This record gives sequence, structure tokens and C-alpha cells, in this order.
Amino acid sequence: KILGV
Amino acid sequence: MIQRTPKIQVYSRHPAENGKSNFLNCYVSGFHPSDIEVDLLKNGERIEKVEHSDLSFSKDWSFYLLYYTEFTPTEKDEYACRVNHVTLSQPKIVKWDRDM
Amino acid sequence: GSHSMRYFFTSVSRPGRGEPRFIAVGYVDDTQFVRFDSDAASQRMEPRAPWIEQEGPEYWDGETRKVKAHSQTHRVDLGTLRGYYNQSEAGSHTVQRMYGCDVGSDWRFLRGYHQYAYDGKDYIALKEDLRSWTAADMAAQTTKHKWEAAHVAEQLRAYLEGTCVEWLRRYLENGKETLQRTDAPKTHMTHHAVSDHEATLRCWALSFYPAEITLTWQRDGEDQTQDTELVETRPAGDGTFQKWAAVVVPSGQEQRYTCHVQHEGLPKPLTLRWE
Repeated sequence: KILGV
Repeated sequence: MIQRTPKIQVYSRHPAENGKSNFLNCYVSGFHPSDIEVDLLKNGERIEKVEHSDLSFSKDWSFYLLYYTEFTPTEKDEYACRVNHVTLSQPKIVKWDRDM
Repeated sequence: GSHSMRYFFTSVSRPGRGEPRFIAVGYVDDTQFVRFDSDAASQRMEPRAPWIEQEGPEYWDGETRKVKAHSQTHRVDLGTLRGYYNQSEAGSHTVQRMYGCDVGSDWRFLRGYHQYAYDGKDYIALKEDLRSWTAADMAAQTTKHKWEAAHVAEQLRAYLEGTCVEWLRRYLENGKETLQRTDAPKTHMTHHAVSDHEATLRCWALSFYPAEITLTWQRDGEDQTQDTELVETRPAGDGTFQKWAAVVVPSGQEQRYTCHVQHEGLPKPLTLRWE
């Protein structure tokens, strides 16, 4: 599961 | 701006045997930026049902891609891979060599 | 052994051709199971491995939802990073982002990472401690200070040490038949005359997994590192890898040479030789 400039 | 020349490899998924089904691969890796034009060729001609993998990259941030297509090798048919990219002055072509 | 999960994000500005292209890919070790192309029809996170396909709506909804957010973050960035480098709004540019986590044999957290590149070069990246940053230059320092202020690293540490390893562990189960396999290289040598006093003895390793492999040639035990042509390990297309290594041998000396293969999936290394 992926991360939830 | 950084720019890297693609490396190219032409090869089949399985050992090439005449009269049997296989996949013709063109591996390009690395290159930068990602804008790249790749074609597979059967007897100097562009192949229509060619698929590629999803754009990914390596430790050094250079990109790589697999282009591939079903085909059955014969004794006469020639295959190659044509690649174009900003780092190349003219599209580079690489013939398939089964042997090797 | 150990395992890893990594996600790869590529954002490419297209001035005069609508919004930037955004592609994302997910890997566990040397296998992919996720993917997303802003240009595709679905506008969904899609499956690229059989063992992830029946995760459920929640998973697919969750991932899709977040990946769209990632895409938007990168859209903004491409514009910000133009100004940073006083770049003309005509040029097409690239942002790359990679992060993921590792576990060891015991499947416990081992290390996390998160880096970022503008136009093919290190821009900014998280240090091994997961608490601080390392900027590549003047522009990137500004970004450093921004994220330092917003306590951004602390949240990456939380994801990396939690959700990241958690799902890596879950996928290793889901696809235990794929991800917990060791396809030993199938090997052989070819011989081809170049001239009338030179031959081509290239070794082959086929259908192996994972990618990590070592092919070396030797003459009388002596390594021919400098005299070996080695190709990049390449995808077979079926989830396995290939590699070969060739040397030139003055015809008559073939028996001087041996090829050596080392891979996780071999009991012991192989010592081929065109005897």
C-alpha cells in the first residue's frame, strides 16, 4: 500500500 | 540537463526454435529523459501488435522498458529493434541474433 | 531471505500538451503488482500480478484514491522546481520519486528509504535514521527547510515502519508461491568462430528469479573481469530473468576457460567449462 517541494 | 543513451537488447523469452511460438523482446534501459520511441521489425517492417511494460527506473534514476510481441521464428524471417531518443543522432537499429 | 517493497513515481511536464504525465509502479522484490498511467483509460490503480488481483474494492479504491493525490503533488512540484532553477516554461522536465521498505529473514523492519530527483539527478532524500534530510544543492535546501518545518520526516518514518512493512508482509503471504520462490538459473555455453583463430564462448543463465546473479569467466583460475563482455540482467517477460557473459578465446585454448554462476537458488555455484 502506498503512502497516504 | 542530464541525458543518457539507451542500452538495447534484442532476444527471445525462450530459446528460439523454428515453428514454435515465442516472444520477441526489446529491452531498453539506462536512458534519460523518458521520451523514447521503440519499434520491432519483421523483415525491415514495423510490427503492429507490440506491447511495453510500465515505465520504471534504476538506482541511478535512468529508465528502462520492455517491448515485446508474440512471434514464431522461422529460418528466413529477420527481426530487429529500432530505437530513437534525444541522445541518438539517428534512430539506432539492432538485429535479432538468436545464436548467440 | 530478505524482501523489499518499492514504489516508483515518474512525473513529466508537457508544456503545450496538457497536464504532466504521471506513472506509478509498485514492486515486491523483483516483481510488480501495481501500476498507474495518468494517460490510461481507467484512471485507476491496476493489478500487474495474479496474486494481487482479488484484493477487493477497498484496496483498489484506497490505492486509486491516494495515487491520484500523489499525481497532483507532483503536478505542483514540476511548477515549483521550474522557478527554483529559473527555467523557461517551454522546456519539458522530469521528477522522480522512490520510496519503500525492507525486512530481513525474520520479516521484521530492516530499513526504509525515500528519495527524489529532478531531471535525472539526486535532489533531496531521507537519511538512514529516517529523521533528517540530505539536499543535493542550493535549490533543494529550500525544500529541506520546508519539510523540516512541516515535520514531514516523522510521517514518512511512521509509514515506513508500519503500513509499508505490514503490507509487504501481507503480499509475501498473498503471493507466497510467486514471491517466496527461487528459480535456479538454467545454464549453458555457446561456441562460435569469429575468424580462423578466434572463438566465441559466451555463457548463459536463463529463467532465474530473483534478478541478483553473478556470472564470471576465468582463464586458468585467473579472472578475466577486464576481458569479459557482460550484459545487463534482462527481463524474460514471464517474471524471470536472463544474463550472459562472453569471452574471446584463441581457438585451441577453450579448455583454459571456465564460467562460474552464483545465485540464491543454487545449492552450490556452478563451474561450467567447454571441455
